[PDB]
Amino acid sequence: MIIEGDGILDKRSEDAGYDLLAAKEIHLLPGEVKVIPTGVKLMLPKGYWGLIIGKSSIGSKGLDVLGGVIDEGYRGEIGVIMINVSRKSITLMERQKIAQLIILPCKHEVLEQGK
Amino acid sequence: MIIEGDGILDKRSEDAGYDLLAAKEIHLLPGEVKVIPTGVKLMLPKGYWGLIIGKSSIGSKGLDVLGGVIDEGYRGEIGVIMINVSRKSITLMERQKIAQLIILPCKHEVLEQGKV
Amino acid sequence: MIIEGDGILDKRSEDAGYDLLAAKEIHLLPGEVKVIPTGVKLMLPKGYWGLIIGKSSIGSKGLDVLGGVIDEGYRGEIGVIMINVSRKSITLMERQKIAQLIILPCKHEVLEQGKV
Repeated sequence: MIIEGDGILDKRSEDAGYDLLAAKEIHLLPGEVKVIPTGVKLMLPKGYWGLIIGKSSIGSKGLDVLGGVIDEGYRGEIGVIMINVSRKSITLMERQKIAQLIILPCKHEVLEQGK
Repeated sequence: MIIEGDGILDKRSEDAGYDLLAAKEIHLLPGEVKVIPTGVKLMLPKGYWGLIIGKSSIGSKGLDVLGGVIDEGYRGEIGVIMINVSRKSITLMERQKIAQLIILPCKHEVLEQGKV
Repeated sequence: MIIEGDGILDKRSEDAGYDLLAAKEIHLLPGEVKVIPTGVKLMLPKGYWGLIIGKSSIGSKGLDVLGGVIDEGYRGEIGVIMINVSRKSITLMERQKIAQLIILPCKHEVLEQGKV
């Protein structure tokens, strides 16, 4: 798969997703929502979409990743929406692993107004 | 796919999911969960289920979608389970987009007790 | 597929996923994040991965169910990660339904530096 940027890592065949990296150091206040830059662009194969999902490693710190849908046609850089649900401030370091990207098949169908 | 209602919109081939509109206005206090009606009933094709995932514009506001799994065998009105995990109250308006519906392939296996 | 445990239940063919039950009783203090054991091991078919989606019911109960990816290669016990987002402790009871597991296909490819 064609990509641009270095905020993503190759994966084992036995793994479902690619690790996504935080482009820069981020500071999340309590309850704050942030869109974390990864610095990568993707060219997904025709017929598939990218699923941004969290890693147990950072989830276990009170950081939730909000469902991420990457469209086959998206050409901009990937961003990870993250909320700090803890009562204290949290800091993500540069290049730290923040989420996963899973490539799944997507079905296309026109909508008929039936019963 | 056969649908009934107008709380869902068609999509481009480069799109992954069909946007879901809110059928009515919803007010969610911080930490509140509510099912948002869409008024759309649909017939999932054979061998596929539908996954509901939030959109970036709403997610970026502290809103998440809980258990958005639409079964191949389900013909009721689609409702979106939304939770406000932000520190303040947000208001969603009628006809406003709230989620997306991505159709994915089912996979049926028989569970067999055994050594792993 | 080959399973080893009690925490899972067979599904109808029109059902997208299998129910996961809580292995034991768990106390989640206010604001605590815990891994709820299920006591099941898997041998996911080749090429597929397991998606864990929380049960709506438990999200309305002050609990938030996090990242759920069971890798093809993963041979350990399945656990469900959650955080107590309320002001009081919440106990989960044994054999209580806490989420669903859905088997989905997976695409593997080498990452190639190019221009998008």
